Amino acid sequence: RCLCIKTTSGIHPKNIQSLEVIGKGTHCNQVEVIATLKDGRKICLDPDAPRIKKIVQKKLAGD
Amino acid sequence: AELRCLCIKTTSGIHPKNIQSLEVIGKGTHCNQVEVIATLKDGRKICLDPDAPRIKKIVQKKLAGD
Amino acid sequence: AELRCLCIKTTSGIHPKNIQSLEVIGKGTHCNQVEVIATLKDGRKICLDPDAPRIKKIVQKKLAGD
Amino acid sequence: AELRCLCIKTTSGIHPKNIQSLEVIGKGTHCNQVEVIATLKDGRKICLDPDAPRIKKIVQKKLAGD
Repeated sequence: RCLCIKTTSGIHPKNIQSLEVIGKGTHCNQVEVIATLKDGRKICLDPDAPRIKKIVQKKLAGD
Repeated sequence: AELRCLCIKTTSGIHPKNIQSLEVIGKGTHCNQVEVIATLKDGRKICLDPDAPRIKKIVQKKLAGD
Repeated sequence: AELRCLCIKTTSGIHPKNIQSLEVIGKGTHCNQVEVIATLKDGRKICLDPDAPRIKKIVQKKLAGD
Repeated sequence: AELRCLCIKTTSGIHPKNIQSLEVIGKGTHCNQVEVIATLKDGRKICLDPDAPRIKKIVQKKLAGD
């Protein structure tokens, strides 16, 4: 079932090395967004937060 | 840095329904470009063009579970 | 927070066949424990117990391509 | 463009203290070999040799978090 127990939306570009977007499925009704930080740690981001939607579009532009 | 950039060749032609997960690697020092790797339903992995409008579209839709 | 592990809950029972890849993240300033995140063939992710002999044996069989 | 095996080249010599994480990718659709990628504390990625005893050993110590 869902990996992501808690989801943050208060983070800025810089610490994020990569992001992984997992689509909803029979074992999780929510989309999961896992960010890999420069330090190797992982955090779950809220996929609906407009802030987080912005962060993705930027990483995607190389900005 | 033995493993550098994974996607020198990309694609814009992917059917969103074949996509299971997406990984967006940001510009790093080791790979000075953004790489986007889609894992397909059958396990295959393909490099996507981060700049193609369509790909930007598909990412935003996946994110919204649209 | 200071302690921000991702793996709150851990399992020891998964059958090797369902595992695609595994990531082992060492102890850090922000996480007092070793985290093992398994990526299943369906794209689902689950935290494994690094201390469980069942788990150590799975890692070894994966490595051996066994 | 399709992504198969990431590791053209491998090494059996890394010092454990430079390793921040390890990813073990089992044999799959598009890569009929096991691949081990270490992410160093400086973010570089190195392909490790999964058959080399020294590597098999590093993985188990990283698991035990020793």
